[PDB]
Amino acid sequence: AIPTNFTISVTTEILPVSMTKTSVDCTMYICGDSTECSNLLLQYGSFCTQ
Amino acid sequence: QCVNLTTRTQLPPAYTNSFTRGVYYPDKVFRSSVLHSTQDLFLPFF
Ligand SMILES: *[C@@H]1O[C@H](CO)[C@@H](O)[C@H](O)[C@H]1NC(C)=O
Repeated sequence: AIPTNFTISVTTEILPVSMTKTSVDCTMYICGDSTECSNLLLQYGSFCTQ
Repeated sequence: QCVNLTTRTQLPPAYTNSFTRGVYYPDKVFRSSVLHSTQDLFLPFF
């Protein structure tokens, strides 16, 4: 079976390229605005540096 | 027994800048080759 005609088909495909960049502040997330809590968070500072 | 001082020539209080002065060892533990973070009563820089 040999074709005797043709069609020019345009297909659309979508690909995600990136996602929303995000940043997090340990101090104001965990220890919202209290100094007493933020002092206790210093010993865990390494974790946030991760 | 005390006596006041009378020959006084006073001016307003002069101010100067603390160039990263006033730091003290926060504890009596030997630490070497390390970056240590501490929160305490410190003289703020400048
Ligand atoms: C001068 O000395 C007396 C006591 O020695 C004291 O009572 C007085 O307050 C002094 N003068 C001033 C202005 O303080």
